[PDB]
Amino acid sequence: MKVELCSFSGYKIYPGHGRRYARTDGKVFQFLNAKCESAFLSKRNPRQINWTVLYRRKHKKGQTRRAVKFQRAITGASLADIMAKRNQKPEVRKAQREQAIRAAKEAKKAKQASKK
Amino acid sequence: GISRDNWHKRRKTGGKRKPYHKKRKYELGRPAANTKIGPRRIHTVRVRGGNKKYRALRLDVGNFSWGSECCTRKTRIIDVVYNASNNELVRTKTLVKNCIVLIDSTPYRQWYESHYALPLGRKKGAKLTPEEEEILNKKRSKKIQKKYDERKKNAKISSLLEEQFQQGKLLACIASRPGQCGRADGYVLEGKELEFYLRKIKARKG
Amino acid sequence: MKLNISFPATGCQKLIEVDDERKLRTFYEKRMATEVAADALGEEWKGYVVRISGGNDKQGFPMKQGVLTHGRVRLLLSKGHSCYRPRRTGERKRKSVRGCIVDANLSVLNLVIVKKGEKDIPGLTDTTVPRRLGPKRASRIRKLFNLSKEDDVRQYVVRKPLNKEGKKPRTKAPKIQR
RNA sequence: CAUAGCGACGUCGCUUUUUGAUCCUUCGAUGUCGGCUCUUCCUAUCAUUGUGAAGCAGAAUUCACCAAGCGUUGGAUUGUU
RNA sequence: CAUGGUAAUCCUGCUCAGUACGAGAGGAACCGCAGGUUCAGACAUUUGGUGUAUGUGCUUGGCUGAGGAGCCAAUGGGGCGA
RNA sequence: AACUGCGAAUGGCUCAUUAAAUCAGUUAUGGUUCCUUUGGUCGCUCGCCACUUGGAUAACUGUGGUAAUUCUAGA
RNA sequence: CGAUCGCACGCCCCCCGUGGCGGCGACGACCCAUUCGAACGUCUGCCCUAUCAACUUUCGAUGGUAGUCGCCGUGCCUACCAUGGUGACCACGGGUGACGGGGAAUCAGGGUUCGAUUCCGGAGAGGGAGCCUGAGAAACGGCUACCACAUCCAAGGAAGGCAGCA
RNA sequence: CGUCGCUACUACCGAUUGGAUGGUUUAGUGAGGCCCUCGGAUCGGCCCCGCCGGGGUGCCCUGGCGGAGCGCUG
Ligand SMILES: [Mg+2]
Ligand SMILES: [Mg+2]
Ligand SMILES: [Mg+2]
Ligand SMILES: [Mg+2]
Ligand SMILES: [Mg+2]
Ligand SMILES: [Mg+2]
Ligand SMILES: [Mg+2]
Ligand SMILES: [Mg+2]
Ligand SMILES: [Mg+2]
Ligand SMILES: [Mg+2]
Ligand SMILES: [Mg+2]
Ligand SMILES: [Mg+2]
Ligand SMILES: [Mg+2]
Ligand SMILES: [Mg+2]
Ligand SMILES: [Mg+2]
Ligand SMILES: [Mg+2]
Ligand SMILES: [Mg+2]
Ligand SMILES: [Mg+2]
Repeated sequence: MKVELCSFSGYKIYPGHGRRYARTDGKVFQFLNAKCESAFLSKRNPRQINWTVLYRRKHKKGQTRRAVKFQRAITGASLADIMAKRNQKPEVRKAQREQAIRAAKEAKKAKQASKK
Repeated sequence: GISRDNWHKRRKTGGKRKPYHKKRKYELGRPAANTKIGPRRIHTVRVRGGNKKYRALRLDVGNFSWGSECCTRKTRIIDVVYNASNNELVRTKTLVKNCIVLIDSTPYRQWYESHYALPLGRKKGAKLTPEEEEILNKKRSKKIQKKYDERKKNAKISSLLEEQFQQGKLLACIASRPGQCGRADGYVLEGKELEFYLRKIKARKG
Repeated sequence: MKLNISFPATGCQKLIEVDDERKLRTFYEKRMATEVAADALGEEWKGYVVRISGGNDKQGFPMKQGVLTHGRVRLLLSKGHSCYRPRRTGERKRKSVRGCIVDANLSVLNLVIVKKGEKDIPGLTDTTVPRRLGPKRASRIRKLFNLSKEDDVRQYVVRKPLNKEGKKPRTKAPKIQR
């Protein structure tokens, strides 16, 4: 029930089982039995050993579109403010278009009179 | 990295040259492109001056020119046949600046019936009637027929190119440098070069 | 085990301290950017789906996408991956980061709530803070107010009123571009 | 300050792990050194138990008593003891 | 149970304690605790060794027409092994 | 403040290495590249946005982790 | 084969009345030329040493042919061939208390020594090696690794380069 | 003038398969970078289409939830 260990093979090493190998370069390893340690000390890659966990995972043995937008208020323009300013579609936008056009029209005529 | 220096070589007299500096960048090298045959895969590398070199990793289509009739068409590379540099490049199917390669001959044949109005690459005919018939007859007027029949006199193809058209394949030599331009242009063999290379290919096998 | 819950549709992220292994075991052996229903950590969180967006370690090392491990490894981080901004152009540095699968040894777990459930979380799902400042491109405001064609675009700008003590009142409007 | 510890000149003993002296047994043969291994025995006790004495302050050391239960090692050189 | 045999031994560290004692330098002990040496009697959970289960892979030469399956080389060699 | 561009390949220090190597003079690149400056070239191509298109990210607001750094993450 | 940024502002109005025209720049560019260069080249020139006389060539040494690679010319590298290339006119090897030159000292003339040193060229950033960006770096007051020193640490990490001025 | 005897200093030979520090290398191991062949943790687009919607008139101009087409793709 101690802190568990996993081996060369990746198997759980229950307490009181196997051996622990510490190399001179500061690395520690633990093995479940002498087969795992004889594979490790032979410098065999456990990915090419059929019964090891790494081989099982590397060969995968055993085992949509989303887009959402939301509306938020802006400092200076609340939700009601923006939703009102985006809902002049029954011809009111064309009213603003024409009224700006005519205002710019007297501006244009005043410029045309004071230019020539 | 890979150095293209000249100070790591021995002197002419055989003496050992001591370097007076470490490896500079402008004398660098890069691993060989080793162009293969397959679907197009071209890599862009940055070179000195910020310019662009195109590495051809795999190529399959190449603009080859007939030359004798001045017909240049973009055809498909089939496979490498002979390579004067290394014998091992024909095994690995590598496109280099001088290896001669078999290509598909359909554009040249198409141009030949479209311009010369004589069958080519066929055995006995009557096999592709809806197109070969209309391009063979054409029901043309006196002037166009006067053009075609005076172009008939020089409608002579060397027996080797006739045989290769019957085989449907042309063996042609690359002229560009894939891995420097990223394309595999070249020209079609004919003349003394053609039988020279054919004798070489016959010598290497059978 | 700190929890940085953050629900983007309203903002108002808050830090949460929970200390029970049973309640937060539902997160273990899950990659980041994986959406897990956070109903385990109390009744108030029922009906909620949360997304793991990353976190930090005991030593403060952040978590990076794609590492696929539980532990700390060193990566030669170039420009624009994560967890690294170059002091000068083209600079790459070897930095230590945390793998994407989450385990016990984390300090804070940054989280994103994907979908809303049945009731409101006090201080999280209420008091909607607004995004500060609106769009600056012409088409980016035309879309936002459904403008068709050059309809009074000057007067659909998001004018920003500001008020301080010594400030004589004044509204702020941005230089629209394009 | 003879006798804590030593003891000159003399003198009385014990032991047979030294070397002798002798020639009683063995010359119709008792296999002759050392080492290895293994058991047991003696105490004239090196260490350990309990003690007495000191020129025994502590520490260490020394003399003596009951005492042989247990222990008394690993190596270089040498056939060696 | 008559009788015969018999077996445990020794050391270190901590605390006592920089204490008693001693001018100082130096420097114990009793109880207690933790472990060891030598010896003895066992035992195989684990670690190691063996390994002809001639158990299972690999492999040399050869033999069965080949594949498959095998076998011989006085235990063919070798890995792992109940 | 930050994004973007540019600069940081200059200057300064030292003389360990280096004996046809560095270097000096001469000659060539018709065997190469070249930021910037300056001068040419920029309707030479027939082929439901052009009255100007899309997306993200800074700076910024907020929540933090680490003991620490010119470290950074989530929103 | 420009979806760029400022400055003064003007002209046409028939078609009309909202469009169409325009001046000074700034940024930008594929390419060409120029400038700044840079790199490899050509010829000629260097101290001491034979108690250094024969070197080079399997692992390129000299050359040819075809390629690879490099910004390009080339054994720069590969493949296939030939057997070459340099030496008493000092090759090759070793030493240098050698960075090279312009120059300094001494001064009949000829020379002999000294040039780390402010100008030109080269190299290096503790030793090596390897790279990203960029036109230009094998850059180090840029990065990666190792080696040697060495900083902090809560021991999990993190951070180094004064042969720049002091 | 030389041997011998004494005292100094200087080198030399010398068993010790002597010792130390530099430099160049064979061989083995070999970090890291670069290139290629793979790899795909994630991030977007199309096919969305369970639908309310629809206008030139069950035939969508599409203004949102939403399944996911369980594919095409970058
Ligand atoms: Mg603008
Ligand atoms: Mg006296
Ligand atoms: Mg007698
Ligand atoms: Mg006898
Ligand atoms: Mg006898
Ligand atoms: Mg006695
Ligand atoms: Mg006994
Ligand atoms: Mg066999
Ligand atoms: Mg068989
Ligand atoms: Mg037989
Ligand atoms: Mg036999
Ligand atoms: Mg075994
Ligand atoms: Mg630039
Ligand atoms: Mg020197
Ligand atoms: Mg000088
Ligand atoms: Mg200089
Ligand atoms: Mg340098
Ligand atoms: Mg450097």
